Amino acid sequence: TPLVDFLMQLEDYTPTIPDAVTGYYLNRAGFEASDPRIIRLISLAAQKFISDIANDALQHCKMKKYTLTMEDLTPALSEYGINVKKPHY
Amino acid sequence: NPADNYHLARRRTLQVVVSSLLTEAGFESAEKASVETLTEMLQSYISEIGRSAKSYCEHTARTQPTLSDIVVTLVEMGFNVDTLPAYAKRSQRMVITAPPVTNQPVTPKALTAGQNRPHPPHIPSHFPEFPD
Amino acid sequence: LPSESMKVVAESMGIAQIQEETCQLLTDEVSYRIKEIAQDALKFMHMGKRQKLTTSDIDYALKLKNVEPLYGFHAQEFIPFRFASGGGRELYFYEEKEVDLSDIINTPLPRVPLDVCLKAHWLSIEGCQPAIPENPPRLKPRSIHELSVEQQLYYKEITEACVGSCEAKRAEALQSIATDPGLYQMLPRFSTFISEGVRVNVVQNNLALLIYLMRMVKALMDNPTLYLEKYVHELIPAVMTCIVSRQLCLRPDVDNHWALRDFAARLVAQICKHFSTTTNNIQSRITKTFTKSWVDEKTPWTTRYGSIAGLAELGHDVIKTLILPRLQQEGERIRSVLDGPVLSNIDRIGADHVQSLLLKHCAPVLAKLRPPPDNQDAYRAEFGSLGPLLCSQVVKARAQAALQ
Amino acid sequence: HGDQECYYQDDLRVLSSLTKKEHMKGNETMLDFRTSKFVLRISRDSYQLLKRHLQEKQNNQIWNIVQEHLYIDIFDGMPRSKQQIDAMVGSLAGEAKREANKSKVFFGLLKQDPNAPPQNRIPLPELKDSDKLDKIMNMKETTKRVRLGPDCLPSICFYTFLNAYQGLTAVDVTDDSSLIAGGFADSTVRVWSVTPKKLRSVKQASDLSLIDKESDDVLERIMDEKTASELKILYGHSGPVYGASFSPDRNYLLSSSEDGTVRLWSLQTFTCLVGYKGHNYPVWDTQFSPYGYYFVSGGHDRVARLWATDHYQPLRIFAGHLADVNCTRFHPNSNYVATGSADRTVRLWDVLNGNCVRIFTGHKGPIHSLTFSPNGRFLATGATDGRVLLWDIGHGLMVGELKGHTDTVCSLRFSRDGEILASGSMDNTVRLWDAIKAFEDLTATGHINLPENSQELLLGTYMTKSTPVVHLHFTRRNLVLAAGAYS
Amino acid sequence: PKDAQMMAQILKDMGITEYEPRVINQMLEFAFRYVTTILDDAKIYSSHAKKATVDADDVRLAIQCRADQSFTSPPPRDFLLDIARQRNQTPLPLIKPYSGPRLPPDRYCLTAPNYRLKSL
Repeated sequence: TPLVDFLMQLEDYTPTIPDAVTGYYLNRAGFEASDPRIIRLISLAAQKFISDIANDALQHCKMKKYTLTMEDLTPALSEYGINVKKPHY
Repeated sequence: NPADNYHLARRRTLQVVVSSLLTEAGFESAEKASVETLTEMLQSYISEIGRSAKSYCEHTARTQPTLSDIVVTLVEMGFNVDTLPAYAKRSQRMVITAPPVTNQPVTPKALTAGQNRPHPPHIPSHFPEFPD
Repeated sequence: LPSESMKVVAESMGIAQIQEETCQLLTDEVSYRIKEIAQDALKFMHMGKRQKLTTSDIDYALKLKNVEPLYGFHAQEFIPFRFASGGGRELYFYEEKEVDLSDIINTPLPRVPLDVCLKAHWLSIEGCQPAIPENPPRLKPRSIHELSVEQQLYYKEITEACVGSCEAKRAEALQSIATDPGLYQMLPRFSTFISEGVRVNVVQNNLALLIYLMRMVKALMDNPTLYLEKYVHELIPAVMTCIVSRQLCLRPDVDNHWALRDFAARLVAQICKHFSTTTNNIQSRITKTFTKSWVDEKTPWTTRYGSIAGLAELGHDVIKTLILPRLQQEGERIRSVLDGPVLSNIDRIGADHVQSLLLKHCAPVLAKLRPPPDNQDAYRAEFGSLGPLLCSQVVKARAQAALQ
Repeated sequence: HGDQECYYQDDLRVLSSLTKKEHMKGNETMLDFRTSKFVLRISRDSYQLLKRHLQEKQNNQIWNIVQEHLYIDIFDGMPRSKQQIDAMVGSLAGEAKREANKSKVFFGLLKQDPNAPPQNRIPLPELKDSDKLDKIMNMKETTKRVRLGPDCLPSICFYTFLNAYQGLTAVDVTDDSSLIAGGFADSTVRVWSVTPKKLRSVKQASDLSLIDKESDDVLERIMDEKTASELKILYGHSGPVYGASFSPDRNYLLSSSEDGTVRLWSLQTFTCLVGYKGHNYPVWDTQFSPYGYYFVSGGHDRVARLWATDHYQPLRIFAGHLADVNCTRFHPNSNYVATGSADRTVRLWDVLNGNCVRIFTGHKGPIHSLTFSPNGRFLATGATDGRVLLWDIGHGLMVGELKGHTDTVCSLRFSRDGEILASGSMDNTVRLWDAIKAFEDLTATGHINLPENSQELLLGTYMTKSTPVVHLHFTRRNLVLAAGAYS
Repeated sequence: PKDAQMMAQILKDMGITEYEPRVINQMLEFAFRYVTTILDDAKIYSSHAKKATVDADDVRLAIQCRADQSFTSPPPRDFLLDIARQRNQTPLPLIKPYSGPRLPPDRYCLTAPNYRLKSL
């Protein structure tokens, strides 16, 4: 079981999102901070989701780098099935 | 104003997190509407594992969620959980600091000590004392 | 909503050549859904007892109508973002629409406020509302004083504590003056006690009696409840009863403590100029006194010092205009004290204090309007008073600015 | 729409939006208004002039709309004045029939009382020795209880929530002033101890298994001192907690929220026990029975359910309102449930048979507070029009009207003796009303010609510093408690 | 703005005097989201009928097929009164009454041993 062996190595490894901020949005939904390593996995799973979108919007910016735009987020989230909206206001 | 600082201490911490995640193998100087977009998807993502892993544990008659309730919550959001031990061990991994506390002094009041009057018998002793 | 905004949205999407009846059909459908939600978001506002209609009310009003409070992005598969909201988008009309990605990281995060606590107080004591800070606030008959006997006892205890026999007693009495809400309707007797005290307390220059009264004035001023500018007329002379004024006591030593008292008096005077201000009555009147105190031949040296301090603490522009054409006179006075012939009066001490204060003000003014070039001998065009030491003070100010 | 009464202004703006058919086919309040009959209580002296203008064939179509969509309930008496008709109208399906308000209601207290179940007198389901120990120390508080009246005005102790940046939506106090609950918009319930006695949880099951037989070991040896705070936060609602209700044995906190569940929190373990999912919609209120077994919860789905803390499903569904059941209050004998609502009606419901036995109309806004008299003979209701209407229960005529408040009256309570009704509103005022001079006088006509006694019945107003009075409580020594969340 | 000043009049016609400034911004965000999913479905229905111009019957179809799924309502009065009289006349059988902490069956409560992982 790799994912049990992974979570047992998270007493160290402060992630990119703090646990005072990841734990705030978990307490907002009823998830209470029993284990602080449990928060760091949810903070890692939410990093990897945002990082996978910013890494795929970079491929849609190299064909047309150095600036992330809404016309790069639009085809990047379209394979995810997410139609992003331009503010237009 | 400490009223909107209840929300803006944690949403402007998520703005530093997205600004630290868009710099790791990536951008500098992003568009402003693209940062408040991505930190709105970040707050909505933490709030969705909050509501759904609480729902999966309480369906199984429990009150606090284990690991087996989140690895079914992240599956129902399409996450591919196995790639997460490799993401946690980056060399580009960064830590964003938590927000500051409004009550830095904690106990800065000398106070005003005035006692006069007692209590009538329909007021117990644990209610506050009658003023001067 | 206007139809000429709906055609802009349609032609910016790929749907060109839309009729007016087609376009009017869009703006009565969406204007109903805004009216349907704002009437439904007012239910959460009335059940919140906040009469505010916060940004989260529309997030629950949308979720109630089975529409995702998803803003700015819509997921057709619905699974990563269900009816949980993301708190909207912090966007403005007057925004920049482009930021640097390290500007958002380097700014300090706002302070998380205090958690919710439960404090109890009293709205009514057997029918009467108390004046605590948690609450909004033929022979003619023998008359009664307008104070109660608690109020005269209180007044007597506060005044006998404010003459500073014990320091903890003073400090509480000063905090009691600083935050008693019912200290109005006793304020004539406090103002009269201050004013009368300084005038019979400068007959013999009793420094503590004066330092305690000035602290009482400062404690009277920062109280937010009481109305002070009915009593400021009597107070201005009483607080300033010994600023420039000489000392009938040992002037040379405690000249440190009385100078500190003068600094406190300057600060209260600056607070008074900031407030109680109407056209050409208070600030200009004390400015005119201070200037004719300065432009006086054979000036009292304990006074060449109090008036100098008073003029100095008046703000940014006042020393920028009033402390410019007078450096030569200050230097000549210093030279005379230095010549001697004998130390008949504490003239030398007064001169040293005046020169140090004037030199610090001149540095800060110079640092403020000009670059720090030629800080070695250009100040010799201004009689060479502070020179390189003034330049070092300017450099320390620049270092403080860099730290900021 | 311009020649309508001024108290119908919030009713017409819902109709100005309704212009299509499919807009009205999903409203479900105007859908039930179109199928019901307006009751329209009129006198026989005025009905003769109406029927002499409608039975003729010159009009012949407005008479067809009247006899299709309107009931007419005729009473033999004087035609009412305009300021008396204004006092008892304002509800859709308004001014209900007198045949609804003629059922026999057992409005008396349990243990003679002829208008109350003579011998059953359920003294709390299985009244225990610990519950009998509570009433022993309750009558020690009654010894120090002051007679309030119009002379000895009570002292009000406001328990303000200072920071409260999550919006406080629900307060409850126990019957002895020992706990204060707070329902908040951040989906939390927070219990505060107000006596100098910290909130303790009971020990874990390993620590209770070693506890030896006898040697006392009953109600103090089980309380854990490792867990002892002045504040316990309860998590588990996924939405703002709108109802809060203590049980009379000081266990069993109840809370209802936007997510459609009613939750039963223990106060011995400080965890959640049950989640009662019967509504799919925001449950706006809940309350335990005064004997502590049943509880009623009213929600957005226009019903009020009766639960029993033993079944996952309700026992009685009170389903006659046409809008949201805002309030749900039990009678002091717990045989009757009063449910105020957003269609400007208050309805009493018998717990047997689930039948509506009284319909109280005359409010102009949604009812946001109900309370019962300690006699059980009267009922005070408050709504957004700032009116406190005092209703009889054996008669059903709302004898009094208190019109001092300006904004929504969100909290009412009578005294422990019944001497004073306390009213708290969004005007940041706690008004005290003489609840003895209001009922001093107390049919064949359905009204009593109530006077303008509001000025005489006022004893005090007590403006609060920017703080809406969410709860009002009376200590057993007749001391007013109030809780507000300072804004 | 143009469309944001009409949004402050839809709220004022509904009597909403006090509202947050972010309330107008996200009702416009919902109104934009609603019209770009009617018109997106309208040209899908136009391509089904094979016409190059999206006319008014396409928007009549796309409104009533989006309002059949999105905007639901509470159950109706003839449905609530039928399940009431089926429940208020049903004798709700029986369970286990006296049980100290009186409660539903244990598969309907939230009282389980409630495990957690061993820290190692």
